[PDB]
Order: sequence, then structure tokens, then C-alpha cells
Amino acid sequence: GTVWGALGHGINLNIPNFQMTDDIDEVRWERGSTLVAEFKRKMKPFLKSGAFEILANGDLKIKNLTRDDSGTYNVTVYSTNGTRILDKALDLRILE
Amino acid sequence: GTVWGALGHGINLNIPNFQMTDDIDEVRWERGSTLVAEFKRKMKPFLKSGAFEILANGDLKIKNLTRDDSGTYNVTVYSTNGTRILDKALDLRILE
Repeated sequence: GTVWGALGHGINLNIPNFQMTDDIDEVRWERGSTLVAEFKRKMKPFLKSGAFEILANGDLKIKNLTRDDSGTYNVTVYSTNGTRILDKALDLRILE
Repeated sequence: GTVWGALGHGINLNIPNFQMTDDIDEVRWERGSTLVAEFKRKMKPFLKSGAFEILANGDLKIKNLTRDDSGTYNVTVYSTNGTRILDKALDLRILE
């Protein structure tokens, strides 16, 4: 919902029904097609596990395809000023 | 839009109409409500400008509210294993 601020003064936008814990590694705040700020806990870029690899050009590699690996993957690309320039849902299907 | 893979082999999910350039800061891959991988050009967390600040509990501070700051802000929170804990929208209304 709605948050009310006063023109010319500062404001803290609170994450609704949340408390920061040791298990949270990232918070992302976006507005429109712009990334505004991020909180990170770790130095390394995230990688879910050893079954995946991110290539040097940004492509995602799935190492040994499984029937449970099919479905929709969403890729989002941000420029150096925070603009979301590309967003795409990709349908990964099995050739059966 | 649709990528086809054979079971038992590796598959590359290519970002369509895309060439990794120097203006690209982040590439994020998600599968539903789970983060899978990310490319990050810089180690430091992103911050759009000095007008904003990310607090240590994850809340966003807008230091001096202007009329262009009203609107909807989206916050998404990820845990250590990539699960998206929350995805909420806040509407900022300004009093003068």
C-alpha cells in the first residue's frame, strides 16, 4: 500500500512484514525501469549450485539436462546506470 | 522464446538479440520464485545516486523528497539459497 512523506524532508521506506536476518543475502529496490539501490551481504555473485554455469557473455548453462529442469527462465539485464534494458521469459522444453 | 534441449546433455540458454558490452552491469537469471545465477560487473552494491541510502536492515531512505519521487517502489528480498522471500510494492504519496 501507501506511504506518505513530506516534500523537502527525508523518508525511510520500510520492507513490509519483514525483519532482516542472517539468512537474507539480497534486498533490491526498483522503481519503474530503474534499479535504485541494493543491499548485499556477500562479495561473490550468486550461483544456485553446481548444475548451472553463467557464461562470460551472460548466457546460462545447464550442465546435464533433466526433465525437472524444463519450464520458464526469466533473464533481466541492467545497464551501468541502473536501467532495466532487457527482460525476457524463455521456455525451456524437452525434445520429447 | 522457446529453447529445446535433449535429456542428458548440456544446454545453453542464450539471451536473444544481445551482445555483452561494457555498459552492462548485471545479468540475472531466475526460475519462477528462485534466483539461479547472476553476472555482476562490480562487487559493490548498486546505488542510483547520493539522493538515496540503503539501510542495514534493508529499508530504503530517500534523503530529500522531491515531486519526482512519488510513485510505486518495488522491493524483492532473497535468502541465502536464492529463494525470493517477498515481492512487494509501495506507493509513495507526498504532502506539501
